[PDB]
Amino acid sequence: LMAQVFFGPTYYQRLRHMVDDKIHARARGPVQVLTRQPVEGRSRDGGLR
Amino acid sequence: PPQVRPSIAMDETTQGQDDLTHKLSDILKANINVQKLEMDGSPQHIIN
RNA sequence: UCUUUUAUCGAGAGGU
Repeated sequence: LMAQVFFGPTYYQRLRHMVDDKIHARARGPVQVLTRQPVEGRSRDGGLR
Repeated sequence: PPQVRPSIAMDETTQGQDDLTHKLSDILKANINVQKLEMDGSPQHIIN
């Protein structure tokens, strides 16, 4: 390469935000009772606002 | 109609009532109370 | 030939 690269070991740490805990989608799940609209939640096949 | 006042089921074997049910019930209690006093014994300052 | 259930109110800790 026509350019040199700064190189060395650094101390990295890994957080608690994972894509496997955020992906979500819905087709036709449950509804509420008061307004018969989609519900609020992710662990309940909820809908987005 | 109770489509507006739904009753939740709590621990499946317990169920409370939405506020408007208890409030209508209290208004009706106060109605049956207001009847009697001005139909017989009336100390005036118990009616108003 | 299907279908198939997730309380409620409130409080807090968080992510852009």
